Amino acid sequence: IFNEIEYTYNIMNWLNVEYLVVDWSFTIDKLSVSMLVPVVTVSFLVHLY
Amino acid sequence: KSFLPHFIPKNYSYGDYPRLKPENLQKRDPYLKYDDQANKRNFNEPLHPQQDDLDMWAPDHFDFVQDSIALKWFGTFFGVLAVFSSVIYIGGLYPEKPANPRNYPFSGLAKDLGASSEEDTLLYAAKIDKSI
Amino acid sequence: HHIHTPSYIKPPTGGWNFTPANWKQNTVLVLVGFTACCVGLYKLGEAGSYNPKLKYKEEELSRWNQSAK
Amino acid sequence: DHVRSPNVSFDDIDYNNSQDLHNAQESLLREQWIRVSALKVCRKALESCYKTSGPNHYEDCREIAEKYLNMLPDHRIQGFLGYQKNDPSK
Amino acid sequence: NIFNKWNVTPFVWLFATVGIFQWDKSHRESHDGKGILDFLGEIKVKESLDTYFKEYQTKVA
Amino acid sequence: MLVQNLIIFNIIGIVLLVLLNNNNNGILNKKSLLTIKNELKLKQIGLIISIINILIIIENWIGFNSNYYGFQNIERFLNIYWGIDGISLLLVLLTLILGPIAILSNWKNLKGYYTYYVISINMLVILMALNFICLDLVSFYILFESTLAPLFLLIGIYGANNKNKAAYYVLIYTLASSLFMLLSIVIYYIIINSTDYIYINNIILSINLQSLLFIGIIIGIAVKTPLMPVHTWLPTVHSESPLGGSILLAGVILKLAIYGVIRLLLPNLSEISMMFTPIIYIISILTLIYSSLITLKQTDLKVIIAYSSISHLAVCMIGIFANNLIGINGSLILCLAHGFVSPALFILVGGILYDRYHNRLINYYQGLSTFMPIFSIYLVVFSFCNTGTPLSGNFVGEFLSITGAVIRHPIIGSLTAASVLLSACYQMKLTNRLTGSVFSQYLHITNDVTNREIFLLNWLLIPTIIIGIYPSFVTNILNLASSTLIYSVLI
Amino acid sequence: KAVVPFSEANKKYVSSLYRKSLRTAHDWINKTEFYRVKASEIRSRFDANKHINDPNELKVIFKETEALLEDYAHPDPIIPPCRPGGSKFERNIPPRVEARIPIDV
Amino acid sequence: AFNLQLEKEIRSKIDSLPKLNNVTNRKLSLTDYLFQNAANQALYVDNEADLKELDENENEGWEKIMYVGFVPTMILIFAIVLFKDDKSIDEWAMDELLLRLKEKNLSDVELIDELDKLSKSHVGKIGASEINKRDAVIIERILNGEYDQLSGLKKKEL
Ligand SMILES: CCCCCCCCCCCCCCCCCC(=O)OC[C@H](COP(=O)(O)OCCN)OC(=O)CCCCCCCCCCCCCCCCC
Ligand SMILES: CCCCCCCCCCCC(=O)OC[C@H](COP(=O)(O)OCC[N+](C)(C)C)OC(=O)CCCCCCCCCCC
Ligand SMILES: CCCCCCCCCCCC(=O)OC[C@H](COP(=O)(O)OCC[N+](C)(C)C)OC(=O)CCCCCCCCCCC
Ligand SMILES: CCCCCCCCCCCC(=O)OC[C@H](COP(=O)(O)OCC[N+](C)(C)C)OC(=O)CCCCCCCCCCC
Repeated sequence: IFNEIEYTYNIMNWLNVEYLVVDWSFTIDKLSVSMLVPVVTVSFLVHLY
Repeated sequence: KSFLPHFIPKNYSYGDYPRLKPENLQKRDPYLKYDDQANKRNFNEPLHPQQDDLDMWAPDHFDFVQDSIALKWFGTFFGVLAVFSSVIYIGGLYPEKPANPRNYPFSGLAKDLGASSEEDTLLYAAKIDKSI
Repeated sequence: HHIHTPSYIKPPTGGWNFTPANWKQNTVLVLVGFTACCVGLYKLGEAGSYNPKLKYKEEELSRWNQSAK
Repeated sequence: DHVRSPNVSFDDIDYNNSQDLHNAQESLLREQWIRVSALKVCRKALESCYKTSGPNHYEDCREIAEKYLNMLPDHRIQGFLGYQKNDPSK
Repeated sequence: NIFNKWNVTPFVWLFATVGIFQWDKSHRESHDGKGILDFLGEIKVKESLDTYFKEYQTKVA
Repeated sequence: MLVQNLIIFNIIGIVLLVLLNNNNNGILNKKSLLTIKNELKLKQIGLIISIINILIIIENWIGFNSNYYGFQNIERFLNIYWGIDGISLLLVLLTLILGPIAILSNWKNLKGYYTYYVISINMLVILMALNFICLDLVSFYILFESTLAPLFLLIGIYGANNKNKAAYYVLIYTLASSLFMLLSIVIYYIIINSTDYIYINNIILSINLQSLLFIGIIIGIAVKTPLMPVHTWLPTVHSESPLGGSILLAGVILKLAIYGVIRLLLPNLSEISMMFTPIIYIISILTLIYSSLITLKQTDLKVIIAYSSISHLAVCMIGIFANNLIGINGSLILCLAHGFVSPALFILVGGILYDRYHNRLINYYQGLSTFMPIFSIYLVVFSFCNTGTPLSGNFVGEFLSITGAVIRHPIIGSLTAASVLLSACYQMKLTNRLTGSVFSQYLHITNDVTNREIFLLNWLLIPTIIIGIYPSFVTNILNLASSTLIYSVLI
Repeated sequence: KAVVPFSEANKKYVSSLYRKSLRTAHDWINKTEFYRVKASEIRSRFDANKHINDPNELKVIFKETEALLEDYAHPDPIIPPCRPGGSKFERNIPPRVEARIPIDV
Repeated sequence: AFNLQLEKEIRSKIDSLPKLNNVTNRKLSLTDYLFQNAANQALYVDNEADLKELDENENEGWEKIMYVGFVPTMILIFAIVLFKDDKSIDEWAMDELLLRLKEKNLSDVELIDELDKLSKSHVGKIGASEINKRDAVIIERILNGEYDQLSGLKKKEL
């Protein structure tokens, strides 16, 4: 959010049917990390609760 | 009151299979004793031909009001909002804009909205700021 | 109280307040596994990840748009 | 090893020679798989630009986006039965 | 027994598969990119397969 | 090598088993050693042959080249030319793998005559395995119809209460229709003077004569992959056949009809396949929607899985008739994924429950997750795979088949997406009922899944999730083979 | 059927109509002070017609009393959590006690 | 180890207690099923069948086969799909697309510089990936011009 950096781990290929190519790729942009704060934070306290 | 769900037949004759009025097993008294307390059924009780639609596994049946009365209340409630939305639209009671819609420089940012040349422009242009 | 029938019903998640006698020993064997894998997952994450905003400089893109033209 | 495609056309051979006809079908299949490979490369160029440009993605990625949407309908596998069994000239 | 007959078996497959994959990745560097199963045989090439096809089509005709 | 080793060894095995069992018949009563432990030695020799059959094909899988277009491993045996291409290789692999599993499923749940059962199972598997590797319509038909003789006897001898009705159904439904496929095969032999695949792929016929041959062949296919309205044989036969007969009749026999499209309709009748594809979609979409709704009102446990088989096969036919690589690859992966999930359910429904309580009525089973937890984990796990959960191999097959359907026909082909919702209706209702509420008051607590029945489940689930996570194993073989099936001229 | 006043079975019917009446009042009225006031009245309405020696006069009230409850029935009655219909009914039922009969599959 | 008298011990131990419905060192060979004569095989039937008579789904005769014969077959199948040198058609088409760049652009020094320094392992991931490799020239060259002869195979037009 503050340092304008992005992360992308691409495990391997999933579908490779001619032009349709899909990877097991995981990225964390501003929006992906804007949603990982509400999700993981609350869920941790829910498990603690 | 106590009405049975839709599509349950009034009559059936499947040869020698016994005839018996349909009973909505979901509405049996939950306190009475049963051989199968979860299904509220006693052993060796006969089943209706469509008993699969009249037991605890079938979709829940709600009999608080008649299925027609529910439509009237349901449609009326959205019907009430329809007139509230219609009158404003018919009357035009919603307020006018207090300022001109936002304009943009550089030919409405035509190039910056995915345009190549000046012939298309209006295809990709935003609100043009003609008043620089 | 009531009977869990624990002689035979042995699901992977125990069942009805199950706790083995040697639970303290096994947890340290498990707490290692969580630690062994979390450390292992950190290595792969650093080695196999990248920043998708710095792989190609804008000087290289500017040639691509013109070449396709 | 890397086998070379047998560059051969349906318009120069006799289908009675089922050995040559096989190459005309195999040559028309291999060229099409190149176009998809060419297409997947072009799409990769589009993805870098959009990620790198951000707001300017509409400008810095203009002709790539134009070209990709042009090659898409025809850069796909179509088989050889269409062209083997039909005569465009007629 | 945490190390009983059932718990261990996935890890035997899990660790073994990782080892052989790393083994095979190495084996390609020292054997010109050819895989760990190169000993079992060789891929059929077009030149060998085309002779069979031509005799098959000739007899058919 | 292949077919020659595949027939000669199996014939030798069949002769060996017959010699051992029938030696003591004679004039005197016999209490020999081979009868001890329920013919256990003779069942073992039958189980080994199933494993060895897999080793024969792998000897030839190594030589397979994924970058060569055309049939490989071509050989002539019994004046018939055989061979393998990309599509045929994988289906052969599925057929032989279900060999050991079909035999293992019936290890100790037949009243007797295990040697006859073991011989028939290995015989049906070989006949179906050989059906993917012939290279003419006549030899395709010979192997396509020879499986009736053991299957009709097997279902009649070893069947359930209605085995006579089931036997009279598979024999007549699959013969009175496949005889219509014989007529179109004969007409190919009259005008062209040959039924070889390659020779007939290069010929174009008049668009009137294309419509006749297509109607004849698709009649024989619409019964094997049961399309409404001629599906009535499959639910009946499944509910009455032996458990091993259900694994083959669902695992393989249905997929012989999708392979029937690949050889007999798309290459040689390409022009008329385009015309019928709108009609094929109408029949298959109505098969998809009606079969899903009919399943919601069924009571027999083993029938309910039978109709779930029909809904998936309708989707497979939808994809294969899509004229793109996405639909064709998706349809074939779904056939492979359905080839493991479908047999697994019959083991859960007609092989684990039915071997303990001997009743297939749904009303007796509920709350099974209390005293049978290991059963309910697999029933839950296989319920999701059967409904295209994204991590399984069925989702890859269904998503691509739906994607290919929309590509071919955006308007009506979009209705294939109803497969995602409807498959979760009849299936999850069945699972939610079985493993919900209190344990049933009509059943009695017994053993959970035995070690053998776990082995069957684990090795039908393991291939399913590999194809789901990494389907490129199947795709790398299919791509060059499936690209020869597409008919389109773009100018 | 017929209604026989002062018979044991007829009294229990009137007892049942009383639990329907007061619980329904309890369902709508959520303050005790307001509830006792209305609950007192219902008993007075129940005890004013205590003395009846006629069959047919009594059956009309039974017809009327059912109608009074049906129209005034709450659309969300209060239920104890562990009683049937409650929030915790059937939760965590202890498993059945029975011997496992092994089968040689 | 048929051990004919070992049956007679089972015979005598049972005979002493004829009452019915009221051990480990027994293990045959392949010889006893076929070579042995009927009379010695005749007694073995009674001992084995009725030993169970005086009675957990283990040792059913299959685990020795499936775990030794079937499971390694799957590993062999799983191995082949993992470490086989089968080149798929599309993976071939990626190498062929680049091999034409070399043949069609031999005058371009910079382009061949990137192809030369490239390793044969990273051919399948051209573009954005974890590998620290430069391919801007490779991607740029393909964008500017086409390198297929699909029209070259079609000598007939409308
Ligand atoms: C009861 C069920 C029991 C069975 C359950 C099975 C679950 C096991 C999960 C794994 C399933 C099998 C997938 C792994 C085997 C296939 C690996 C593979 O194909 O890697 C290919 C990949 C790219 O191929 P290439 O670069 O050309 O070189 C490879 C040469 N073989 O080469 C690579 O570099 C990839 C290296 C490996 C990367 C990590 C693989 C981890 C796989 C698990 C995570 C899958 C992705 C995450 C999914 C979780 C949900 C998001
Ligand atoms: C992304 C993929 C994630 C996969 C990770 C799996 C973790 C969950 C494992 C649960 C095992 C277990 O224990 O389930 C079994 C539990 C155990 O009950 P218990 O609480 O031990 O009590 C034991 C006493 N009972 C059983 C009387 C309560 O009972 C059941 O039969 C519940 C019904 C089946 C549950 C199926 C869940 C499967 C997970 C979903 C697979 C896609
Ligand atoms: C440390 C971090 C990683 C931990 C991962 C777990 C490793 C241990 C696994 C072995 C446990 C085991 O096999 O048991 C787990 C269970 C029980 O079966 P069982 O053990 O035979 O039951 C004993 C039976 N008796 C009494 C006869 C001996 O298996 C299963 O039914 C697995 C069902 C599938 C689970 C969900 C798979 C869905 C795939 C989703 C992801 C791809
Ligand atoms: C790959 C193709 C090869 C060709 C095979 C031809 C079959 C002839 C076998 C005769 C052996 C025999 O009569 O033996 C009988 C054997 C085994 O009987 P059992 O249980 O041991 O004895 C039982 C009596 N007891 C236990 C008291 C001793 O059962 C079989 O016949 C099974 C296979 C044939 C069934 C279907 C025949 C259909 C033929 C048409 C197919 C298109």
